[PDB]
Amino acid sequence: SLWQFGKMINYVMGESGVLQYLSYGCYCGLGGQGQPTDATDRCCFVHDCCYGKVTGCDPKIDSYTYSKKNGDVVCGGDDPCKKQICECDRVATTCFRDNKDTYDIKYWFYGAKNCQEKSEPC
Amino acid sequence: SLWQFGKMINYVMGESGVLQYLSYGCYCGLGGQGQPTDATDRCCFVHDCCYGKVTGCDPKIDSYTYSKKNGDVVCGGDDPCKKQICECDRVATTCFRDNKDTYDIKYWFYGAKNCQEKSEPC
Ligand SMILES: *CC(=O)c1ccc(Br)cc1
Ligand SMILES: *CC(=O)c1ccc(Br)cc1
Repeated sequence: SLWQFGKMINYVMGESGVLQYLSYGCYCGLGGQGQPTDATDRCCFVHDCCYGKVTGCDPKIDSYTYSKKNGDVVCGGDDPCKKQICECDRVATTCFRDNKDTYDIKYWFYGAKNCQEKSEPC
Repeated sequence: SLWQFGKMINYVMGESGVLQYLSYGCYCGLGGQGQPTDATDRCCFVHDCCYGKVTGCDPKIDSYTYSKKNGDVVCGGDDPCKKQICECDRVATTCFRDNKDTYDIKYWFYGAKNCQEKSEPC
């Protein structure tokens, strides 16, 4: 669920994590349109394409199973649909950490009026 | 500034405050249009009309002065324009706490395609 994705972002990125990633560029948030702005916005484009392959369960409200091992997050459980949602969430938090050196404040709370070009294929 | 409105919401409502209130209904977010959905969404409509009466400084990017006394938020400083922006943010925080009994998960991360009716005037 989105409550679990928020707890995962603060463990990997620090105390101000959720406020820094809730709205950035043309793709960071639920849904999106147009073309990506930089490397950080591209991590969120891949996350939307991953949620689109899920059939039978809901990514906003359904709960999955996970554990923490000395800094490393690992997915578990026995339902195939719920485990698929946990893997989409784990891969995006590692992409945010690898690209921290190019994050730019001119793109935080950007707007939809600047995302009006022909949309990029998955 | 918008960074200050987020930190004030986490002090009054608790740890999961920013994830619950910065994306909800037709007006809690950037670029509002249409008709308010419920009581919590109407607290955000009144806050948008309050910002429109400020004529010599910018609500999105300019920083103000504030502190705490007996558990309540208090606004300060030596510039009248900046103090007016602080007062709009404090009143909205009290409206969220007074209406908590009626919050609904159906309106959390609501899509923009559901808000295309004519807009209610201030
Ligand atoms: C899918 C994605 O990138 C994303 C980013 C932030 C939040 Br909150 C929800 C989803
Ligand atoms: C004025 C108001 O309620 C509001 C809420 C969210 C965001 Br982002 C901006 C403004």
